[PDB]
Amino acid sequence: GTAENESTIFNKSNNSISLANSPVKEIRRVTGQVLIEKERVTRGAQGDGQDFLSNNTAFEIVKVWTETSPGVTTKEYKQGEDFRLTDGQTIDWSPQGQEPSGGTSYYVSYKYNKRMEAGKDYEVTTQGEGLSKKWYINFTPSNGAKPIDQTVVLVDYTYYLARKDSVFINKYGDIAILPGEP
Amino acid sequence: MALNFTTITENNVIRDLTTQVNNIGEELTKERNIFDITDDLVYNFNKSQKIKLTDDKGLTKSYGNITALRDIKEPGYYYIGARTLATLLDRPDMESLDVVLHVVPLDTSSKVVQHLYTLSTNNNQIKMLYRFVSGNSSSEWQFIQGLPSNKNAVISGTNILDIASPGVYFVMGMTGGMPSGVSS
Amino acid sequence: MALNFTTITENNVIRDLTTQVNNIGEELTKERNIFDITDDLVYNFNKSQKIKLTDDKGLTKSYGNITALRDIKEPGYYYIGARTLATLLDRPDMESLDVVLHVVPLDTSSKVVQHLYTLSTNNNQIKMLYRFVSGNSSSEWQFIQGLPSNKNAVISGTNILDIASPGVYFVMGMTGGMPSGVSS
Repeated sequence: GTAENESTIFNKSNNSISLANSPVKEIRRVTGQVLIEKERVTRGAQGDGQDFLSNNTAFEIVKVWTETSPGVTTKEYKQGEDFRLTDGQTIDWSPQGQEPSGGTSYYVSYKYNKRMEAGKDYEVTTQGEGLSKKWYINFTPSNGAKPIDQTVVLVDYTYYLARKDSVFINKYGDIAILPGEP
Repeated sequence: MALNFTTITENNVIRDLTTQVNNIGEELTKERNIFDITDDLVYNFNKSQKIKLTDDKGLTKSYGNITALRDIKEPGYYYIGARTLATLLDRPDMESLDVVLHVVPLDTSSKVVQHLYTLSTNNNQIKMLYRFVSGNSSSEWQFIQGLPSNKNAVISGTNILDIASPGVYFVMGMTGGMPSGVSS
Repeated sequence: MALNFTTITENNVIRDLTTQVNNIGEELTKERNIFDITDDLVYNFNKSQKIKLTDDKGLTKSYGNITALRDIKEPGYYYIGARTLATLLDRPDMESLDVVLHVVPLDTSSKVVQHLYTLSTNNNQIKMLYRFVSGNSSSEWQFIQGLPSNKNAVISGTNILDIASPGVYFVMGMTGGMPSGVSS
């Protein structure tokens, strides 16, 4: 069997997410929402221009701002006017509102879906034996990009099917067995 | 080069077999025969450029999956699209534009000098950059300032306090931040 | 490509000798035979880059004994070590470092443009230089001033009167020579 877009809500209190299908042969993908906080962006020289995020699968901008000391917000820019998210790749200052001066540095905070990597963002492990055996995606690596708390993680993977067969005896006494559908 | 040959059969006399063996022996031993021309090819190929600096058309070389511009250590020219450059951990402090990366070889494959050039017709967006790379370490990107047509660059339509690149500019029509009464 | 040949023994007849001559004649006269492929190699080799710009591994080219950087007039990339550079009669007026020399060809082998790059991760030591060379004559080395991360460089831990390169710097923590009460 192939399981695809298998959905589990990730918990910060418990990094380990179970795969539903017990007898996993192998995993094909893992993906989830990641937040990047305080990504330093440098303002391009073209007025009303674009500025490029370090990830191309971004879908929501949380905040755009400048600071005179750590955590003190000097200006926050107001999305819709000021700037917008263009193509999921760029902050776009073509709206009629304010923008940072050219060449200055400002902060962006944004959400993107990551293709998680085995041995880098997550590791895979098992606990039980038999039908109570389970596969887990643990997100154990500390430098690994963990999903946002209380968001969907998707898994795609393959698992062994069972089969159930019927035993018959005919009038000649020959035992015959008919295979079921896997 | 080409051999003249006719297939011999059990009905052909020994003279015919002799004639074809002579045709073979002559084509293989004449002036500038196949052996001589192949020895000339081996000799001249050894003097040639055995590794690619462009592709086979004279366009930029391709590159694999990279996390950073420092992951490109093979010599030659690489076009990098604005969308790919954006995603790199060690991109320069600038707007995302299409660029070309030129990689200069050294004494070892673990070290390089990198040059980067932006691909814009706007004189405020055309830039040249360079750095040294050694394993995972590098210098910062060294920005080089060009005078457009040997003149100071002109800035307008911004607050003067929002200018942040070093150097000498003519400022006019500024939206704010100027001294009292100073228009340009 | 390869000939299928069997050595003719004392047991063999003129039919077997005929078969081996046919095997030779066929391998030499088939479509895309050895003669055609060697003529294709001569044609394609003539279009190729017949002189080296790198070594055969994609590293810098080797150079013979030299007295001056102007003695390297072949095109390509050359690594030069700090101890060697310190002895050359036309070296730039700088700290001795490992460098790469890039040589750009002209209308004759007696003239070149040379670019020189220093091989340091330290932003104060990474430098780009260039010059024109004609026979034994040249311009001086034209030093190109880079801005690290598009910013003025920082100087510290020295006397302000020992700074000897032109340009604009941020100075702090100087060991002496400052005005009274000026720390940076």
